[PDB]
Amino acid sequence: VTTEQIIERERKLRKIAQRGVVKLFNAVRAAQLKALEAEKAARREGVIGSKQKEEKVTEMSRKGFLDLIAS
Amino acid sequence: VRYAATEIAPTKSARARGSYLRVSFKNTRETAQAINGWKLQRALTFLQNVIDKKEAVPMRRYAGSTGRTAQGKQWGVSRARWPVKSAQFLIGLLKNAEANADAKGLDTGNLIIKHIQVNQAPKQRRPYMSNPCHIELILTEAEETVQKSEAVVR
Amino acid sequence: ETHFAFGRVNFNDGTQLSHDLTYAKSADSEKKKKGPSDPKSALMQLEAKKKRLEALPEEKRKEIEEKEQWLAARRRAEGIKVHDDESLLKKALKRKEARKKKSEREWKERI
Amino acid sequence: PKSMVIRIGAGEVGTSVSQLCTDVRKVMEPGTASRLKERKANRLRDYVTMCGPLGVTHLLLFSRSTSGNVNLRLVVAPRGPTFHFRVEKYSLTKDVRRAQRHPKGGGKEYMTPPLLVMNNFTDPKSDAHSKVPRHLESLTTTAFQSLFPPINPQTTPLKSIRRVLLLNRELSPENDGKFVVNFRHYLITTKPVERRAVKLVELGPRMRLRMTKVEEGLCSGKVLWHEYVSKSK
RNA sequence: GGUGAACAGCCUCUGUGAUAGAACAAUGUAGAUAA
Repeated sequence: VTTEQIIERERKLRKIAQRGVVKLFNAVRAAQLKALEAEKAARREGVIGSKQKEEKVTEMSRKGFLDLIAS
Repeated sequence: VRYAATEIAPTKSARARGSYLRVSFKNTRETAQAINGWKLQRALTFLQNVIDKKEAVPMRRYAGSTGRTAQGKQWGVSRARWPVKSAQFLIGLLKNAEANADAKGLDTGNLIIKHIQVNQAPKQRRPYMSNPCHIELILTEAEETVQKSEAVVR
Repeated sequence: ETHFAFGRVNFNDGTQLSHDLTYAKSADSEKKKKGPSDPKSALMQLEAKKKRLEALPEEKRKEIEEKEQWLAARRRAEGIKVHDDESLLKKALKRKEARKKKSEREWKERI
Repeated sequence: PKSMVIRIGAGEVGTSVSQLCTDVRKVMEPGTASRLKERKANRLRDYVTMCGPLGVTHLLLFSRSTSGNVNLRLVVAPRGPTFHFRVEKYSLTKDVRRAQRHPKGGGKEYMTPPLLVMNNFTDPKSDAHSKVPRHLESLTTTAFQSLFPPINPQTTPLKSIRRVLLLNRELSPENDGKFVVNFRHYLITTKPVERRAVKLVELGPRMRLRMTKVEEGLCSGKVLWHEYVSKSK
């Protein structure tokens, strides 16, 4: 009797691991895709060809985009 | 009379200089010869890989027997090392010339390093002597060729 | 509910975020997280900690040792090496001037 | 971020948990020595001396008592904390394959290091002076966080990440005033419905582990936390 | 009030010592001690 309820408790947080995978999959993906739209924003902004400037702001944008979806 | 090869136009060029750099002259000369005549993006990846101990710099003229790795198969030289400070000074000089080219309105994805040159800086007067160096470098766009019209008979 | 902590995430400069993916810490701040490197300087750090441990009452002493052992355990969990065993410190201090004395014999012979 | 899982009970651990040791090995690839021959010789001094030269950062150890009771010893190398576990219930990766209607054999999915998720670890109410305090859940979370390589939002392709490992604390049942974890492993199967759904195929093994203790060093040092025995000050 | 639960933070002045990362804190080895 006790055995076969476990499978629908097993399936129950089977689905929890799905939600965690779903969470990180789009949290990373929205971190890249919004940064690329922020990447072309610098090409239309006027940053003077300086790799340190278009990497720090490029990185700092990625920090915000991952933080916004998670919280 | 003879005419020397004229300079490529300054508005197609980009210059950068580094003077009195506290970095070894023998090492920087060997590092600059590795990337002479490369693409800009090719050089920035190579010099960053030297920083991360991934790809080695061959030693040809000021060559010391230090390491014999398989990474020298891509150069044909059996002596190799990892100049870290020489890569860092040359990276900041190449990034400076990339910013200069963008101020002058040049295509970022098509600069080549046609000129790199390492001289010697004055010695730092302390029995032990340091060997600093001067570095200058010039980037230009790749030479663009256009089509000729068909000649007209008249 | 859940909280869903995940694995380590880094971006380009060593800034690890968190388990909660809420805040962040700097890799430069992670460099003060690491301790001293010189073996002599490690000895005066443990000696000064012991000396400041002595000028203390018994009740506070246990809370010092309880949180310091768990700190060093947490410190070494991330990857920062915690050199806090005294007997290893003078062992490392013994072999360092062993290298100094060996090199002194060779270079005096060279002169 | 490498590791080495070892049957520390030599070869006398038995065939049941010898297969289990290969299961948690073949899960934890590629940062593990798949060709590791755990001989009936050797002891802790032999593995932790070599581990620095081989660049091994964590060690998961498997020991069986005289009572047949199985324990898992997770220790940060080379003098770090050891995380003593107790195996309550278990099932081999083969056993998951029999119950599954369509097992999925290993393809390219077992060469990429997986995704670690944590559930119900730390935070909920606890207490600074609880039975299982907040300053212990933090140590356990950084233990398994450091056990895997970092994921980078910029460079790591999402096509690469194809496995997920579930570890959840059982604070769901009120009779668990103690640290009990459930370890499962899943294969990320992406179906584009762009809308894409992720479905997880189970792989195993299925661990029900309970913290017995935590010690400062390699099977030595002062025990920081015991569930059963509380040492007086 | 002046680190003492801490997925924290560790400021400034001050003249005795130390190249740094990896190598378990190289690995360790032997002999002694009215402990």
